[PDB]
Amino acid sequence: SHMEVVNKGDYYSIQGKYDEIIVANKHYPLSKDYNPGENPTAKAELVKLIKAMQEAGFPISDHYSGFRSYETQTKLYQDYVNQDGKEAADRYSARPGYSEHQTGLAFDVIGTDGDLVTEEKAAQWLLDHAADYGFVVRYLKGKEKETGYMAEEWHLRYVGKEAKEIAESGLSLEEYYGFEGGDYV
Amino acid sequence: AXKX
Ligand SMILES: [Mg+2]
Ligand SMILES: [Zn+2]
Ligand SMILES: [Zn+2]
Ligand SMILES: [Zn+2]
Repeated sequence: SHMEVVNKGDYYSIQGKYDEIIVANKHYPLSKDYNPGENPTAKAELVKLIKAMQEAGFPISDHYSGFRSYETQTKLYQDYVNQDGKEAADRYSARPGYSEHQTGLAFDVIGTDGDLVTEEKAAQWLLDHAADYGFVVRYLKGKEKETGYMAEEWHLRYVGKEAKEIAESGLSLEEYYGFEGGDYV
Repeated sequence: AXKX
């Protein structure tokens, strides 16, 4: 079953159960020019999700950290490095050409905040119902050695129909699909 | 922290 990854040029991808699954992480970088914008299918699903969360009573904004280009990433990374250094920045912020946001398939929900109890309720809601809309929480709790990054409640990755199966496993995409993760080089 |  373990399928090896296929280079499409600008990006690597692996053939999922129903769809082609683009792979972007510290081990699998994207090209510099790759500037797709946001995915219109994923975009339409996130919008539905946000309304479900808002109508559920959670303070969730109408805007989100969706697509980020290489260029945007270059300026975003170095600022976080300035803030905490390089060893601490690398734990939650990808280098230019390694960010899932560059694919157009990854979006960070914004909460506006901040009751804490309300945040964690919202974070659990995602875990329980993000698959319904083809999304998965990418950077799960206690999976930093596999994914490369520490846990992040708000970063969703559109995978589509297989989101439910992936969530039920409790695995990272690296573990589930069996492609490499970890650190750089 | 925490964006990857
Ligand atoms: Mg941009
Ligand atoms: Zn392999
Ligand atoms: Zn290219
Ligand atoms: Zn993110």
